[PDB]
Amino acid sequence: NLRVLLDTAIPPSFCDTVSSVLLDDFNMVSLIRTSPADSLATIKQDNAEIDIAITIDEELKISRFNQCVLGYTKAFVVAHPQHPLCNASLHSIASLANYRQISLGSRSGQHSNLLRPVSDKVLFVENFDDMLRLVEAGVGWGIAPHYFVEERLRNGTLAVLSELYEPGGIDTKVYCYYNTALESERSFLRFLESARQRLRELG
Amino acid sequence: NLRVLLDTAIPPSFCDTVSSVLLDDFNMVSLIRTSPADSLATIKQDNAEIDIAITIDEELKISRFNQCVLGYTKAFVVAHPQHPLCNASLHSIASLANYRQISLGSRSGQHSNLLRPVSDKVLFVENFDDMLRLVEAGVGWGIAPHYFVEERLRNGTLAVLSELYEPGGIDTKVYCYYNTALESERSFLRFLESARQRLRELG
Repeated sequence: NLRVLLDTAIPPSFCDTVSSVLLDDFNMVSLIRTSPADSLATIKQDNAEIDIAITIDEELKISRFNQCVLGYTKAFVVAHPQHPLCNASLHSIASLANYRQISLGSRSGQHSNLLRPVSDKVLFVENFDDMLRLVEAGVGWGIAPHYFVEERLRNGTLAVLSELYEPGGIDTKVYCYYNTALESERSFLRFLESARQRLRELG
Repeated sequence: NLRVLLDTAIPPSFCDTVSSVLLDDFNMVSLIRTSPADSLATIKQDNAEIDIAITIDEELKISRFNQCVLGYTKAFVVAHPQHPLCNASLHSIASLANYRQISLGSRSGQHSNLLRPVSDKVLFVENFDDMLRLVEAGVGWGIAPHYFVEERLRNGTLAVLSELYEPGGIDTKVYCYYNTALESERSFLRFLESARQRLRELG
């Protein structure tokens, strides 16, 4: 009934929050997961009937939907600890556009500026697990959500190459594309203000 | 000698910081101001010889420059207190793309997705002062940096229409496009880490 989509860069905390809050005013809620490189294509397929989509991907105006922001999440470009581009860093951040990158692929073979790769050439994968399996072998470097790569980082399996580009991790807004019918529904504003208020408790 | 460009959305605090820190390792520093809708075009004109550019505008790869992020700044969509789209808000955020907008114009008549207007039609101006003079008359709504519009807000001259889109103000990364020669110059990394460290003291 209420069909909500949540991309894969959305940390499970952010998902738990969304879900629990929907659960206040909603009676049937379906929670679809998706790659961030297919979220926006998916909601566009009218037959998919997505009422709400929670994604890091950005596009100006989608047809039937409006956009706002729920919060912020972080991501790191990572690599194998003995990747050439480790440590040595100033010039290295430029050299990413040479070294090979493991990118998230889309069914529409298409990519926003936000998720377009930064280097030719690239190896595409469908999901973060496959990104990092590769990236753990030395096969490329990737961009990955904080949570997907926290553990591995502490355990020294992976290094971060992103600190000079943006110390602390790469920030990105988490967006809510919501079917326009929902604008001016009390349940939806309740969810919005609720989920939001709570996502500030995380940080 | 060191020619640094700073757009007009960069709060004067952020500028003071940049300037003072450059002043540590630099002996001649020229500080050029620019609209955020001309920063990137300007650095591209090879004859302008901009070594560093501090701007909110985003572009993937400029030719001779690299990109990183220095911090974050905030902006609000504002209007006259009795603008139609005041108060009443859920549906209203959608209706911006109808109501008339006062946008920042570019010499190249061209605009990034970041600064493209969101509604046809629009009135262009060259600068924030002219934006708000207009917007204070009821002539349109605009998007404006926090600092440019703080005072007016407290004084009730202007209302914010942006809170449901993103509570607290609209976040945007402040970017440093820096001539590639500067990568691996000690003075430049000193500045980077310095300016950066200090911009966290603001918030």
